[PDB]
Amino acid sequence: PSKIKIEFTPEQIEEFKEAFTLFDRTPKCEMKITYGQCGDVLRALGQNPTQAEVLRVLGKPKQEELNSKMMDFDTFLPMLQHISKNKDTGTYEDFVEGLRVFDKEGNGTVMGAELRHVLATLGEKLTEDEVEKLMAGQEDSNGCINYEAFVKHIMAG
Amino acid sequence: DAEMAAFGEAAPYLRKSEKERLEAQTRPFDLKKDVFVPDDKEEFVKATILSREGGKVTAETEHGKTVTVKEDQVLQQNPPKFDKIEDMAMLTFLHEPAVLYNLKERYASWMIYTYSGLFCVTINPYKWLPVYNAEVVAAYRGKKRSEAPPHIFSISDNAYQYMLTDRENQSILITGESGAGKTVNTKRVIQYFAVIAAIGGKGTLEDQIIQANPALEAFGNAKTVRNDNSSRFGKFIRIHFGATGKLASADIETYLLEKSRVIFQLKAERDYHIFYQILSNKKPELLDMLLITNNPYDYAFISQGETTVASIDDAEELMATDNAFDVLGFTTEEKNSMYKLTGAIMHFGNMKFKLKQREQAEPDGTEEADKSAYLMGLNSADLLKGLCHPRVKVGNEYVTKGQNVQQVVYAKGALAKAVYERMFNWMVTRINATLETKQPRQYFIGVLDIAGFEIFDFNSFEQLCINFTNEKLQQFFNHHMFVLEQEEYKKEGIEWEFIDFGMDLQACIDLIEKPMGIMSILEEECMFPKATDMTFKAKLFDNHLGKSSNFQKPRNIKGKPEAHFSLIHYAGTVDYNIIGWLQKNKDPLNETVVDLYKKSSLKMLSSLFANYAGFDSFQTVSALHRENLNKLMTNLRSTHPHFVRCIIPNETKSPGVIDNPLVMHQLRCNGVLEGIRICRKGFPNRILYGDFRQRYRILNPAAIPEGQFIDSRKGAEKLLGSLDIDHNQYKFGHTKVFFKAGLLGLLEEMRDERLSRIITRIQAQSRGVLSRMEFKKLLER
Ligand SMILES: Nc1ncnc2c1ncn2[C@@H]1O[C@H](COP(=O)(O)OP(=O)(O)O)[C@@H](O)[C@H]1O
Ligand SMILES: CC(C)n1c(=O)cc(N[C@@H](C)c2ccccc2)[nH]c1=O
Ligand code: BEF
Ligand SMILES: [Mg+2]
Repeated sequence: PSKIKIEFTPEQIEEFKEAFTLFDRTPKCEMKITYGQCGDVLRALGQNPTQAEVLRVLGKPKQEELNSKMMDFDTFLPMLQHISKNKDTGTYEDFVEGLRVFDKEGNGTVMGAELRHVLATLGEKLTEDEVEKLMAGQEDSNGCINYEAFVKHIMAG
Repeated sequence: DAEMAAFGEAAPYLRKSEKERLEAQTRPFDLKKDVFVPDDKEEFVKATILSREGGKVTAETEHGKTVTVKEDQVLQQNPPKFDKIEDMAMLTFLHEPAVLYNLKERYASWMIYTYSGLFCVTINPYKWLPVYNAEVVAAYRGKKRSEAPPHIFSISDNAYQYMLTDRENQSILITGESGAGKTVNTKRVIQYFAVIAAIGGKGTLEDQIIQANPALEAFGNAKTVRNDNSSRFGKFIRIHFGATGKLASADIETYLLEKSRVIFQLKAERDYHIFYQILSNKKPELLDMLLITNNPYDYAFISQGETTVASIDDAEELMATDNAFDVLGFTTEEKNSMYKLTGAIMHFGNMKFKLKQREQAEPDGTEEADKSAYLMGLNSADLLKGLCHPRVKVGNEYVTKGQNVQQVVYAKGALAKAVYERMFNWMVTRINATLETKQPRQYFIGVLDIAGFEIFDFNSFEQLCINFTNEKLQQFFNHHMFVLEQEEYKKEGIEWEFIDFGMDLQACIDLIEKPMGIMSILEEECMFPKATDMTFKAKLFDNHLGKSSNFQKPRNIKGKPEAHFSLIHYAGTVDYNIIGWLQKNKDPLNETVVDLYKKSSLKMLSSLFANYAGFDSFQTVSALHRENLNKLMTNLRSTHPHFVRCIIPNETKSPGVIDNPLVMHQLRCNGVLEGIRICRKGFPNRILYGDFRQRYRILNPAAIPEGQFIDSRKGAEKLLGSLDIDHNQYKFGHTKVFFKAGLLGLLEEMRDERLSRIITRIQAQSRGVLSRMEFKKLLER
């Protein structure tokens, strides 16, 4: 559905084009990112789409198409324009409620090992490396997480 | 297949394919024409209305026979979309032929389980279907009633789900007439938890729970007319779980074993399986150890009825029994002690007595007495001297009593029943010992498998105890479904009209258990030594004929055995024979012989009688039975019950054959239709406001803002109001939210889905976080 109206200022487009160069892994600097790089670019620019939402803008790509397929800034810009047109990303209260499902006692704390396992098995499975890096020094003296704090934490930055 | 792929080869026996489903929704059907009309033979028949003149409808049956009937008679068929429905509480027309035909149609497709609102119905297939494998166990695991077809594995999971959510003990109450499928389903509930446990003594706890039943059945089950594997004792199995729902432990409580069977058999029945399994000569060593022949007709105690059953391979079953003991970790000494005592019982009945020349018994030979005493670690002379001349205390000395032949014959029988019953209790205590772990318990799921309702040509004390339990359990269902249910609605201030479903058996139960009742009169009569069978019969009649509606004169038939009264039970009128209830109740034993048993050289035997005491103590069989039954019932009252109603299809053990009047009689006396009506008409699900707010705030947190105190009821009102649900499906009580049928299930589907969306949007933001960290690094270099 590449037929989208670009409602970004001439300023906005230049700022995105500037972050875009940083992901340019090409030898000759032909200003192209792979299809696999797209998700990381959207994320760098402020959006937090789901794996599924990214594959939706990428027109459901093949495995060795994510690694081989190239895209210029002009084909990337509508993708960012569409992704930014979704703001039902979940409120703070929604996230807290989602994690409060694992607080077996309702004290406001979930076991650190439990939250890790949840993020790595349910929904869109996160890698052991992704959850290690994300749960880095987040656990208290008891090795458990204040999920209201973890939510505030991930929401900011 | 799609959703049905997880079940494998079982899927066509659980849920019909979409391709099969749509073929049904195109079948010919006219709302007006296509109906149900009664039949004197086959209860009800499908028909197409031809014409009607004078409130007399004419139509053609499914057998092609024209007939004309009145007003009430004609009942509406349910449209083809409802064909083989999984929950009958979801049918547009709920009446007797609609329930019967939905069961018949499903059964015809070998779909034996059907939901009936909050409970389940199952019809005996008389055929083993590929629906009880580990692949199916895994397929049902965690599924909600919606995403999974009816099955005992489903009932089992739903019971486990409520256990962890409510942090409360649950019970699975499997009802049915002798032959219906209670034991079959009890063992499948056990299989479910044991298989699940195997995923995340000699065998493991799971192998031991599974092996507990083949062991007890060898000794406590027997072939009767209605069941080749009848349960002659009732049991309650508690499957214990830890806080996280991990299998911890299990325990078995057994109830009144049919002691009579050990030494007595009616025309069409066998003694306990074990006798014939041993006699199979599969393990020849057992016959050499037991000093027995391979012929049951050489053993008077066991050869009165039948000795072989077509459906039973006693050689294969002996192997099953012997292995069950190995898995439960019984020692060789323990196993052989049970075998030697079974053989000793066999020899005991072959002990013959004659009168001393010129009214005292003396042995008519000693060969079988020598064999019995050898196995029982006794001196044969002491045993024969002890049976013929028992010692009775004369204050500060001991005087021997005389015994005629009938008295000795009675005594050897009684001692044999005592050894057997006590050896059974030993085995239950021994099994419980292996099943007891050091592991912690939070809750349990108790399964109840009672001896089913039976009617023989000869009904005695044994049958009254058995049928009394069935009556008591049926009334537990009635009280729970129709009494408490409606009292809850009123208690909570839910606008409700009380409904008399005509499901109350208190009248009958009272005739049996209450003071001056059958059991009370029997227990009172046990106190008087002058009392006879006729004095008891006289007391019963005086106190109840023309006074207690359920107590009637016997309905005796020419050639068929004598009866003394007829009791109108829930499942039918039973003609009882009161001969020998007094001896049966007091159960007197020759204490001189019981003393030789205590001083036995067989470790097992002395242990069975060490504790020995009993009188007319002053505790009777009926008194202890009423006591244990009330203890069961009040303990079940503190559990969340789940009912499984087993229906026997026919009296010929024929697979796939339904006897319309027999299936109908069962659906009526069980109150299946009434139980579906209360689910439909009432509010089957309900949750405390605190628990509702907790569990479903996730569905829309904005309805219950986090800042302020929101009254728990106003929170529930605004939350449910905010949802895309039918706002007529819930009502507000003083302490709970009441839900019309199916709303809780939808709330759970909505919750499961919403939870997964949140996890993904949490993970989406986590991904955004990890990526922006790596972007900051790019900005550095
Ligand atoms: N679900 C079932 N699948 C296959 N056979 C069954 C099933 N239920 C009962 N049966 C058959 O019926 C017989 C009697 O069943 P059982 O459970 O022992 O009856 P009861 O309710 O008296 O304990 C079994 O031996 C078996 O042949
Ligand atoms: C049988 C009924 C009265 N009932 C309910 O209608 C709800 C119960 N508990 C709630 C909290 C629950 C919701 C979802 C899954 C399991 C339990 N308990 C109940 O006993
Ligand atoms: F015959 Be069943 F065991 F009630
Ligand atoms: Mg049984």
